[PDB]
Amino acid sequence: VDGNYSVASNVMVPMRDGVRLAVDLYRPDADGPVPVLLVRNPYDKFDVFAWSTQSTNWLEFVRDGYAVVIQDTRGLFASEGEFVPHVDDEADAEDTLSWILEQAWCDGNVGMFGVSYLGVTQWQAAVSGVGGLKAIAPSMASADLYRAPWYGPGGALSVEALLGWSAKIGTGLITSRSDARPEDAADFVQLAAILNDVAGAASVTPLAEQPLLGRLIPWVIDQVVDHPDNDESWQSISLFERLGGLATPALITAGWYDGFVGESLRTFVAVKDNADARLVVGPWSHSNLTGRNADRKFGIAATYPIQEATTMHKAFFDRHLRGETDALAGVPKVRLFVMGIDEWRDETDWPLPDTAYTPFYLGGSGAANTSTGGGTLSTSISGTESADTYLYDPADPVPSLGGTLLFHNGDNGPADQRPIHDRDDVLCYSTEVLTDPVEVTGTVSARLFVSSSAVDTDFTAKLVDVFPDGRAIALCDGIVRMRYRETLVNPTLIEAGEIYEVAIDMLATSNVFLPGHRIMVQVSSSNFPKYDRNSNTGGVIAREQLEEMCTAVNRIHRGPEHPSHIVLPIIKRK
Amino acid sequence: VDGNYSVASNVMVPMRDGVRLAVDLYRPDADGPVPVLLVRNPYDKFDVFAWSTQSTNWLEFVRDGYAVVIQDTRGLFASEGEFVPHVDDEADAEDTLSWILEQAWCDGNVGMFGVSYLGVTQWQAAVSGVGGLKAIAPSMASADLYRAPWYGPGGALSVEALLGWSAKIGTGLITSRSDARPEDAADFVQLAAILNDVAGAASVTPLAEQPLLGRLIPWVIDQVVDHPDNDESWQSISLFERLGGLATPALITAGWYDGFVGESLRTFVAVKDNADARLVVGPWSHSNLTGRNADRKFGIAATYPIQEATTMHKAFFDRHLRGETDALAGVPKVRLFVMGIDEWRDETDWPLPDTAYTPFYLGGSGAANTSTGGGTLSTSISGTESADTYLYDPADPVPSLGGTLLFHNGDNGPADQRPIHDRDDVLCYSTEVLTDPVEVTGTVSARLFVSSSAVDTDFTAKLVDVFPDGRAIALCDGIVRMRYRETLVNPTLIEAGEIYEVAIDMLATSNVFLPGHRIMVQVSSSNFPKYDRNSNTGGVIAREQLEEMCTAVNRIHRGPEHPSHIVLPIIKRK
Ligand SMILES: *C1(O)O[C@H](CS)[C@@H](CS)O1
Ligand SMILES: *C1(O)O[C@H](CS)[C@@H](CS)O1
Ligand SMILES: [Cl-]
Ligand SMILES: [Cl-]
Ligand SMILES: [Cl-]
Ligand SMILES: [Cl-]
Ligand SMILES: [Cl-]
Ligand SMILES: [Cl-]
Ligand SMILES: [Cl-]
Ligand SMILES: [Cl-]
Ligand SMILES: [Cl-]
Ligand SMILES: [Cl-]
Ligand SMILES: [Cl-]
Ligand SMILES: [Cl-]
Ligand SMILES: [Cl-]
Ligand SMILES: [Cl-]
Ligand SMILES: [Cl-]
Ligand SMILES: [Cl-]
Repeated sequence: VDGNYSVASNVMVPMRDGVRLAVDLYRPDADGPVPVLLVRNPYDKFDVFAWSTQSTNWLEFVRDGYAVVIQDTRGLFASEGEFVPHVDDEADAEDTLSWILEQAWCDGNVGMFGVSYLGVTQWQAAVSGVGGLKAIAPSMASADLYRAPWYGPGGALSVEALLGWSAKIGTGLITSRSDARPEDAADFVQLAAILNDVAGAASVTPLAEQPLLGRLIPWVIDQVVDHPDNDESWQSISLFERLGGLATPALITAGWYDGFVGESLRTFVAVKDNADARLVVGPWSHSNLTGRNADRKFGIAATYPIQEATTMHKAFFDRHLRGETDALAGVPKVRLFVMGIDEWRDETDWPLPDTAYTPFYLGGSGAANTSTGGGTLSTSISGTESADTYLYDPADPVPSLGGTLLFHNGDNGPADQRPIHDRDDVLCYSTEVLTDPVEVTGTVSARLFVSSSAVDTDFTAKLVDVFPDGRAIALCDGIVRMRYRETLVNPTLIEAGEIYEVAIDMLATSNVFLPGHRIMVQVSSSNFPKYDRNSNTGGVIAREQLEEMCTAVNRIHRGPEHPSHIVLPIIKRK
Repeated sequence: VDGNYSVASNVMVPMRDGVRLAVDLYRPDADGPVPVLLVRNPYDKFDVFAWSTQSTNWLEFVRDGYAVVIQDTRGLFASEGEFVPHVDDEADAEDTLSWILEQAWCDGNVGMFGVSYLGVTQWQAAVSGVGGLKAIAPSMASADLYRAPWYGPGGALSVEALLGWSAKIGTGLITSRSDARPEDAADFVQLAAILNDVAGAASVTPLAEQPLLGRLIPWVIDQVVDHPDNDESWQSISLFERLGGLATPALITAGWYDGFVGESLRTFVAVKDNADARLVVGPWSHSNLTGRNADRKFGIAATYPIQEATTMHKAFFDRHLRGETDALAGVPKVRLFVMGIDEWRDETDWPLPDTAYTPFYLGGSGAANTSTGGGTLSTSISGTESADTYLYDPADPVPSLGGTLLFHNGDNGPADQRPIHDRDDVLCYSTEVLTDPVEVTGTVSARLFVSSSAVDTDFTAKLVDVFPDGRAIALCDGIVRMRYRETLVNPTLIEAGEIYEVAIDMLATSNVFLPGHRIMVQVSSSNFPKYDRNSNTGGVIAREQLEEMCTAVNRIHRGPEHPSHIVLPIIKRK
């Protein structure tokens, strides 16, 4: 019967090592084999409502004749084995895909879909070389776990993401263990305390001493905290360099305020030349898909469009798993939610063709410290040789407000920055009030000429849309940890007092700065707990006590010989 | 096979009039008949992810051997007939329950669960007299549609709820019609415009002229706007007076910032003496179950506890549908999220036994206008005979901020009231800063001595928790429309200048006002668009042009002969 299906729970699938993973099979009433979609989930395959609202109304797929397999990853819930993030997912996906392809009900065409960890696992599956995998659809995901979500392109630890997620999984690890333990109740209370106060959890020094999380999930220290360089342990689990050799269609979703945004977009660029890639980017953060934030509303159109997403996924799978050549007729290659105008818009590529990468130079009379300073932005090089100076004290870092926060207040991406504008270590540079709109859509970066009293420190840059009423709304930001200025792999310290030209990767955005607005840039040396705080010592940061850390006198140089600037991806549409 | 199930889509169930309703059947792999749960849904039975996250992980029920039936209500999606809210749901539920009980796979025990409209329909089912219905679980619902969500106990129209919901259904009505229409695209745009700007939509005068909504859903005017009195049209669809004669177990869920809170709680009180009633109340609004708000966070424990809810529902249904006498061992009768302390707490009853209904009298030297006025609250009667006076202008009503908003900014219940504190028509009365905690848990009301220059007007009262940092956080509020001061059914006008003692029903709350806080009350004559604005004419409000309306000079009298006060449900726990 068309539209009818059955569900078989806890079908045990043997991996190459004999460890069995549990899957649930959603199989249509059909007369022969069918195309199959696989989802790999560390958050209980039974708990479909937890993630599905951030994805697709995928029961539509089943009603339309696809089978769907949802799997508990190794060591969690109904699966056997031991759980360690990332390290088993390439092999376990390969073995699972192989098992699916062998089944009576599989017609030889398999795809995947899902969000976050259910997205990362799709890249890990895609590098398997399993020919039967015809398409993937990774949403809010990464193919390089160092670059997102654990560290970043600037070489700072994404500490709130790490501690929040580890506490989240810690709840899952206890819930899914064999027998209940006397310490479980107290552990459950302590994990809740972390999730209620992620900045507090991240504030403990040495950062690497995590009695609870290190016990429940040793990986938090053994892999993440202990490996600050993008070293061999990270390279092992990275998929990114293998993406170029694939020819697997990928339907990629991202969010402008999502922790994974930079890495999600990079995956699109990596696969677009060799297969049918599609891109959808909305104004969402990882846990807020509503389009509504405390000081910024994007409109109901911005709410994660789950039925349109479902329709697009089905068309995509119809094309690539069912060989329906015209299934994607009228579907755009790229669909972006352009903020400011607050409208969806179709594009032919990402980056946009006809992106003008335009320097906006830091300038101004007098100090740029605070929002009431004299800092300017201009497409013209600054005429006078100046410098702005501030003290960065690790005991008092600049608090994270919006941006791509994941677990610490991660539901307010476009956050008003005014609460930090009176700080002396927040340097502000803005354009005059705009008389005509300026669209900035693409990857964003800064090139700063900097010096420090320290042998290591951080520099941050944050793009901001200043509204007529004074709201200073965050758009996108990045960090550079100075030891990693030239490489994430082989860091070196800097010489105190020497001027360096450094790049800050500020991920990406799409925003029209409307008439009456200003373009604003904030520069500092911290953004905590989005990123951990530099100790300004050159030491092993995560092993240092707060008292061991040093203050740094940091300086931004600006003028004709040191033309510090932000590079804006300008789009002009007449 | 235990834990396995099948799904049959679009099974057509004939009603008494021959009109067939579409249902989906989720039926366990079992050897005989099973207990059955029914959900009646106007938002597409296929779209389970849309509502389920506000309810239960109900696939657990199916894995555990319950069948679940989800039905499209009459005239929507796959169902035949014509849709009109409420009017067909008693009969259609009776006929559906009867059909279920006749099926080979039903063991004679049926229950229901679900939220909002999926909750209201359970009360409509419960009055059917169908013996096979053994238990219901209505969440965020009402048994009196006048009192919630369309009007209220004060006799003002809940205009934002009406217009927002009508636009929401209007999307559904177009989506589920026979053939696509040329006007659909433009209609879809206009509906989005309403949902993006509900206060704007509610601001049009006459309010009753609704070209779009009146065309798509004539009921919006024909029933709701046209019937401001709690008349026979409303009585017809009310279930409340029939609740006392039932003996049906009900698991009732409510939220402190939910539009239905007053009516949800009243249903518990109505059924508790005759059957096993249970109550769960969290700090949620209708569309925000997260525990997180712009200026108030309740902690992760406050996040809608969906797996605990699932466990409780299963225990409840095990007791009442499966006759498992000990299934509810250790389950509390009442479980409340007590704000301030921000903790869940078990109780034996609602209202709490040992509630001290305590008057807090309005007082103070000089005018109470604005937060910087002299208004006080005290358990002692005020010594001097005073009055506070203000102009209420319908062209400039007090904006709604938080509270029990549904569609207009309905995601910020505990909203900071400071943005309206400089208004001359907002009278503020507060206690001194508290040195010891004061718990207020229960139903809340005000008794005010009032006068007006007009023959009709409104008075509002809003309970507020003032935090050390100045945040003035809304707790619960109500309104009285003066023509309905003595009855919602047979209104009469007032005499200009005469003093009336009126009651304002302020719904309910649970809050510990902690040391360093103040208890605050705001009094005014508007709260728009939570409630429509009184025209101050005595006329048919929804038919008046703004220009036809009048300003009113309104007065609150306070002192020994006019002891205006709020009645707080004080709980003392030592
Ligand atoms: C997704 O499920 O949420 C996490 C946010 S850090 C991420 C871990 S790879 O996956
Ligand atoms: C629920 O589904 O949302 C509506 C809010 S007004 C309500 C109508 S009875 O049901
Ligand atoms: Cl089988
Ligand atoms: Cl293992
Ligand atoms: Cl262990
Ligand atoms: Cl806005
Ligand atoms: Cl749009
Ligand atoms: Cl372009
Ligand atoms: Cl100097
Ligand atoms: Cl130089
Ligand atoms: Cl059958
Ligand atoms: Cl009909
Ligand atoms: Cl029609
Ligand atoms: Cl708070
Ligand atoms: Cl609690
Ligand atoms: Cl009590
Ligand atoms: Cl007078
Ligand atoms: Cl009198």
